[PDB]
Amino acid sequence: NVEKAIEALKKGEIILVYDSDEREGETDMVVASQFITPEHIRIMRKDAGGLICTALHPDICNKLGIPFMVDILEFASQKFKVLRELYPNDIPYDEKSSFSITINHRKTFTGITDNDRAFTIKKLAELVKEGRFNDFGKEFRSPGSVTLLRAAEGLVKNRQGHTEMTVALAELANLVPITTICEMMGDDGNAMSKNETKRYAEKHNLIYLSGEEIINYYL
Amino acid sequence: NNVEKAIEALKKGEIILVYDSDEREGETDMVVASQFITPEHIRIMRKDAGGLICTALHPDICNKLGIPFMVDILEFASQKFKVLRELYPNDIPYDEKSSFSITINHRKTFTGITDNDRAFTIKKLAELVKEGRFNDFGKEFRSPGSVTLLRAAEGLVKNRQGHTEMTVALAELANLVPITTICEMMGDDGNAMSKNETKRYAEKHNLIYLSGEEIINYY
Ligand SMILES: O=C(CO)[C@H](O)[C@H](O)COP(=O)(O)O
Ligand SMILES: O=C(CO)[C@H](O)[C@H](O)COP(=O)(O)O
Ligand SMILES: [Ca+2]
Ligand SMILES: [Ca+2]
Ligand SMILES: [Ca+2]
Ligand SMILES: [Ca+2]
Ligand SMILES: [Zn+2]
Ligand SMILES: [Zn+2]
Ligand SMILES: [Zn+2]
Repeated sequence: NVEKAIEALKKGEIILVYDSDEREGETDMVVASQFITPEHIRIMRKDAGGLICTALHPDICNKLGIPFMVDILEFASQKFKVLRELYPNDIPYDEKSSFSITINHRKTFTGITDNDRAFTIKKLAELVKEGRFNDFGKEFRSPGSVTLLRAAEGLVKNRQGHTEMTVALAELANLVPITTICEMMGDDGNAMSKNETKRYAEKHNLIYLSGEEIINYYL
Repeated sequence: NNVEKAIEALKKGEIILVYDSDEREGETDMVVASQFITPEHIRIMRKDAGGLICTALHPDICNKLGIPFMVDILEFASQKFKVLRELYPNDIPYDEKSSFSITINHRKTFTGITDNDRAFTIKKLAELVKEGRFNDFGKEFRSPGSVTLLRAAEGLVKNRQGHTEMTVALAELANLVPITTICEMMGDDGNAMSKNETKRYAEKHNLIYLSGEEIINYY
């Protein structure tokens, strides 16, 4: 299943990845960011509906200098003490947020259109693939509409969220280790269930992959 | 005229459409009074609008809570994370500054992103403020989260004419807690939904549709 999913990712397709019944119990739509299109963004906002985020391998975040948003807030809590009252001290370690900064490519206007978000994401993967790390600040601004996620060091070895799982899968496909993901939301107000997302994959002929499968394959 | 109608709509917990200006974003946001938000509103916003789902707060509220603009948090944090410095939004195309603030989740939510969780977070925020329980902010919410907050400018539309100020302006005029939840309406072509298509939506679902100038003048 993993290998089949790698083939789909290499073709610029969206695949579906479920984490686990024990964790978020959620399914994310996933694309290799280097192949993102305005169409992917439209399908994600319409059919998934969660936040559209772009996950980056730890090595990339270290080269760009991108930290966890929690670390940015903790440092800033010195001046803005409310950020201290909002500390996420009640979240299980395994679920600690992968949230990083938000950005827009400077060439975008409002930054929120499908065209703008696909451009912002595609230009970021372009910059990273080409190794023009220093051009990051020249080309992008923060805050913005595209949320970046920082994957854990050692990926699925230390954290098993969609952030790690999907980046691990892009690494395994020999692609730039950056993915764009969006949680699938249901009409009952909760996350779409595993059976409901498996059903969506069958209808739209997309690959449905199990998180444990990626984890086992990678490890 | 239509402003009064829009006010009556907001008081009834309904959604209204607010277009800013051709000379600004040229976008239309679906808007609801946060004290009246429901999971169904979140679902209509993500499926039929599609942009980010943000919650705008009157500056007075922000001051009582100590909530700063995100750019200020990043500016201060740039002392530790240099990349932030190089990500400054010094070239924002449509206005002098962003209304972006911190993101939050109520501590009682699970993943924070579901319709049920996002409505719970926003409504509880509106209730806490309505009850003047500001000292409970940190006790009930954490950051980062899936709900993005926006800080309206001091003096509302007197100093900034964004959807952030305009909607907070309307809520105030309606004698409601000055906190709104807004989502940009996106088009199938990849650009923001056109003034025309947003009009067709409003007429089809009988929602009050307003323009920026009308709200500003009325305020
Ligand atoms: O929080 C999220 C988006 O912002 C989603 O859960 C997304 O799948 C990435 O998070 P995680 O790695 O914890 O699964
Ligand atoms: O940035 C945004 C995300 O919520 C939208 O533009 C929203 O309408 C608020 O921004 P503004 O006050 O500039 O119109
Ligand atoms: Ca998560
Ligand atoms: Ca804006
Ligand atoms: Ca201005
Ligand atoms: Ca009608
Ligand atoms: Zn997840
Ligand atoms: Zn706007
Ligand atoms: Zn209708």
